[PDB]
Amino acid sequence: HYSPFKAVWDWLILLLVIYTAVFTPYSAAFLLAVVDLIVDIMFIVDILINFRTTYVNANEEVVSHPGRIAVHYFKGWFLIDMVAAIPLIGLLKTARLLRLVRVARKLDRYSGAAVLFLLMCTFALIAHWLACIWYAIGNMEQPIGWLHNLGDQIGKPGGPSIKDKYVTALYFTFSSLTSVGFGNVSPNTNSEKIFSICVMLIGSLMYASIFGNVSAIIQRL
Amino acid sequence: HYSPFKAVWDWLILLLVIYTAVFTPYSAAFLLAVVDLIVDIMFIVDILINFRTTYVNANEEVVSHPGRIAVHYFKGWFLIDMVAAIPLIGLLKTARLLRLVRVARKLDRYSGAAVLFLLMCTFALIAHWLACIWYAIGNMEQPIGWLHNLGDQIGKPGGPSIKDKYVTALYFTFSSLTSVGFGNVSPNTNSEKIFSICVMLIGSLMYASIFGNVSAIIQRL
Amino acid sequence: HYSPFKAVWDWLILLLVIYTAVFTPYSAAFLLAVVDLIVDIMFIVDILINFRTTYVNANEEVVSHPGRIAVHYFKGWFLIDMVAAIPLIGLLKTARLLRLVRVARKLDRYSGAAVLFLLMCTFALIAHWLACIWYAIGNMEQPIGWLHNLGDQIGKPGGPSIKDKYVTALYFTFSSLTSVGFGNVSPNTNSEKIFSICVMLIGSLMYASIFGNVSAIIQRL
Amino acid sequence: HYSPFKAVWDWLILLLVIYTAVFTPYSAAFLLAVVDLIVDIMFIVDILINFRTTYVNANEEVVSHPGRIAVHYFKGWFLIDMVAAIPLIGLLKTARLLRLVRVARKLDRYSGAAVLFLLMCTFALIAHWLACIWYAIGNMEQPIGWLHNLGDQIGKPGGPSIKDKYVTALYFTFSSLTSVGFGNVSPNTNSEKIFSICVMLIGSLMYASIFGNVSAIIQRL
Ligand SMILES: [K+]
Ligand SMILES: [K+]
Repeated sequence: HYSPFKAVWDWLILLLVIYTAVFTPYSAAFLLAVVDLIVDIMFIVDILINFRTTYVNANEEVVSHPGRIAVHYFKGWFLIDMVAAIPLIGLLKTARLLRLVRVARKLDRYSGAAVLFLLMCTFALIAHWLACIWYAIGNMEQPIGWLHNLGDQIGKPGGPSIKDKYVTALYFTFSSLTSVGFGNVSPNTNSEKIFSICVMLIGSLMYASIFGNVSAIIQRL
Repeated sequence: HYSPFKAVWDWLILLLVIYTAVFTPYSAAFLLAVVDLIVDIMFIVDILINFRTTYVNANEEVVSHPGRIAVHYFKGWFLIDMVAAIPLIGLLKTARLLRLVRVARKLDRYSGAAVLFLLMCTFALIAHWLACIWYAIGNMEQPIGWLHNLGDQIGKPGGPSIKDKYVTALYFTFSSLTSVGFGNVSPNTNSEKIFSICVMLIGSLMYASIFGNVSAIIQRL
Repeated sequence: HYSPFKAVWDWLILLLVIYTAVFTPYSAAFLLAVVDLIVDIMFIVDILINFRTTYVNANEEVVSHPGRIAVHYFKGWFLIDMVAAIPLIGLLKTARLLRLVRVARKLDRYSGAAVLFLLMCTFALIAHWLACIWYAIGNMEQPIGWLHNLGDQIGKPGGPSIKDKYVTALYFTFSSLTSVGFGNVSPNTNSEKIFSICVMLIGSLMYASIFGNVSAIIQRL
Repeated sequence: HYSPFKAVWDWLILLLVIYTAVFTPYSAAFLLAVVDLIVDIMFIVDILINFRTTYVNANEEVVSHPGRIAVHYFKGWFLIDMVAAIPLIGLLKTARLLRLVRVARKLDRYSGAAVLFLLMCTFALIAHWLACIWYAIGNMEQPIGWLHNLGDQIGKPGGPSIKDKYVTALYFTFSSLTSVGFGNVSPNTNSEKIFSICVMLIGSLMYASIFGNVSAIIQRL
């Protein structure tokens, strides 16, 4: 768990965890090109590595005869990892998001020089998820909305391009998160306004917290 | 005052104090369904408990013969509690708001794990009260306003639904409090603009103070 | 300089200094009702008190024979105080603003319980002065502007009421200072936009500084 | 390197470095009056001074026979300084921006009384560069945009004045940087919106960092 190979491959599993975290909601809510397997099987490769690797107990160091820790990993958590590593409504691919638990246990690797990028990227991930939810709402809530008005802000009532309908949603989520509100996008229906209240509260929370933290990092530097 | 029964029932009296604080202004300014008695009488139950409970003096511990502290509670404060616990213009139900004093004396119970939720909920309560005031103003100031323009933002000039006319007011109060100002709602008349100056000042005060406090809590964690 | 009479009268001279500071620019830029003399002569009363009062030197305590300190006050600063206390273009009444120097020397009186109100009131004074400047600009810059558009936001192209044309300017200055920008007021001409850049910079400076200070006060409490 | 002449002339080279940093992008992206030479040759004057001046080694003090440090300056960095000091597409004048490196090595001169102005001026420089980029985008992205709409906000579809088309861009960059968003300017096309996301992130970063720093300076004072 501390070899150069283990270290670099763990950095790589974080990289591909970021990859899946940013590419599963996108194609899960926007698209209803063969790079899937190289990571869907890399995760079970990681599972087997977790089987064969070395580990430290509550006070026991790394031990030989590597069979004692497999049932221990299964007793700690393996079912969630397994259902993560499993390929009409095939929406269950969203369970792949459980790969986030992967970066919950190994934070001793990354916990100043990297935390800044990590905070900016988690802000970006939060923005991505909220833009995904906003697009889901603006597409589901049909019998006037915001997509109707985007259809006139850009002269494409048919249907605007998907790059446009995603970049605008990301723009709006950054607007509401960073408390600017340019006004070209404006929640107008009732579910929109309730989501806007929710996102304003979540902004006042997270935009304040992570940026107090980044100011603390700057001061520590 | 320190039994498990006393503790849980005090948490419950805080819960129902939040209940009344959030449900009296609402139906007091928006509505001019039998859950009233179960708390209006629970408050006088609490009064009798305050009579029969045990208490500590300036330096004296809890004493037997529980009759010495009743007149002492009456000398400290009982008239406000009594007029709180009392059922043309029956607007006097707003005096029920005095139940807030109930959570003024027992803050040693709640003063980190709960203070975060308490701060978010007091921000929500402030938002609720200011949205109530805004609705009162937008309904009273008649001979052009903001409700007139909401009648066109949502295609309902008659009268919009009460859920709509409340969710928009809460949306606007969160907007002005968190300094975003999406622009779909816009104070346009003179009393509106004076209220907007007042709320901008109260925002610059409270939005700054409570969030400095929440950043301090996060740092302490 | 330390009697109860001196103390209360100094608090009163601060009160009337606030009075003149908030009522000279207003009627100096908006109005081109006999309460003027009671303070214009109270200032020279204060001058005579400064003559007759007691004072402490660099190391010398209060001395008898009160004639040694008059020429000393005249050597320190008396000409500015005199030209302050003096009644076609009589715009020179703006020199009365020099009464602010009066509260520059006596800050040891007020320097926590009062500093909060003092900071809120100096924010209000800054808002007042900037709204005065904004009204001066919107009235002078004539050959499309913002007053033209206010004439349609409120159905009064003639001329809107002075209370309206002042409350809107104060609203806009609070907007730009507290970084909300509701959008009902919008700088559109070139001098307007240059003033807006200036006020945005002055906001980013002062709104940040005074509110860091008020957070520090809250933390000290 | 520590004479009064050296000190004042170094302050002057910082002044003219600010001059070139603020006047090269402007005329490099807006203008496609003989004050150029007096500084373009002053920079190579500075080069010769760096040749002839005195310097301190890792531990060696200033030494006589001033020929040992010339090749050392050439080994440290001279090619970038030389290509800085060198006069169809003559866009290579943007390489003059490398004069910023000049104020990278001599920060021990300026590192409280001056840092405030320096921070305000670097915020102004960032605003200038971003307004330059915004103008470049709004002029290049042709086959609806923001300049089209400015052509109606100010009644000049032809072409608006260059002072107007620059003061508006600086206004918008201050808006997006200080998180106000008055709404008179509104990104509407796709490249505009992507730039807006980028600038909102860069705002949330720098507007927070430099103003935490200015609050720290105020507290230190
Ligand atoms: K804002
Ligand atoms: K805004």
